[PDB]
Amino acid sequence: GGTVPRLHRPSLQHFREQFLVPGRPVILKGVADHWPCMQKWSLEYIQEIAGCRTVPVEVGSRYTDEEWSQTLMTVNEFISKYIVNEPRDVGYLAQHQLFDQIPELKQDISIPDYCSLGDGEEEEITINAWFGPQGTISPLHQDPQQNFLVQVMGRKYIRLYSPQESGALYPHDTHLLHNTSQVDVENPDLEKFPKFAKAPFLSCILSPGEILFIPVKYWHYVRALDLSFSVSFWWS
Ligand SMILES: CNC(=N)NCCC[C@H](N)C(=O)O
Ligand SMILES: [Zn+2]
Repeated sequence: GGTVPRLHRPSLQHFREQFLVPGRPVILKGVADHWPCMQKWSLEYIQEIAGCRTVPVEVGSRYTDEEWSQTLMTVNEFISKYIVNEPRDVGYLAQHQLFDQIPELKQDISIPDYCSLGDGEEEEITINAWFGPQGTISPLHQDPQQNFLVQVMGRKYIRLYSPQESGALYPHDTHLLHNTSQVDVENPDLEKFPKFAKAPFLSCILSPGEILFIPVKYWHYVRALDLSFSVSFWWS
């Protein structure tokens, strides 16, 4: 398919009518460009301010893997073990409300103005950290709210598939995993998942300073291309 459209600081109104109401993904430029975190977040800064804090870490290349597990460690431990010193295994600090834990970090980001278009309240917006090495994969899944994914460090390759295309995504039947596809997007078993081939999609390479809008229930897959650090805002 095609690329996600990029737009330089679209107005509330036009963001609302063109993307939010109809549920169309878009990359917003010029918005997160000047937030303090783009200039200062780096390994040394992360260690200095968060080094000693305990954090959940996912070990294993993909969360749908049989051998995937979850563990806890300090930030310094995570960086030395899964990022810096030739990691034996894949470690991802994922989906963690790090700003709740380290409130000094929260001044480096801002809640995007477009969040105010939803009929929910500011403080109920969930802000998650996503930090890991090159090569981390988040398998094809859907979320229950709107999402603003801001890229601070590195790049990410992302594939988006519409919620209307769900039939072709072969979601798990378990209930726990109903929001996760059974397909490995980048090397799909087309003998087992033949409908996946036809399903149209959008893709992009999200880069630092860019905000991707992922509409509620829109399926998304993410693979970090470099040492990456993203911030997601879930809102309604
Ligand atoms: C949480 N595991 C993560 N590495 N995969 C990407 C995110 C999937 C998560 N289930 C979500 O709601 O976005
Ligand atoms: Zn997600």
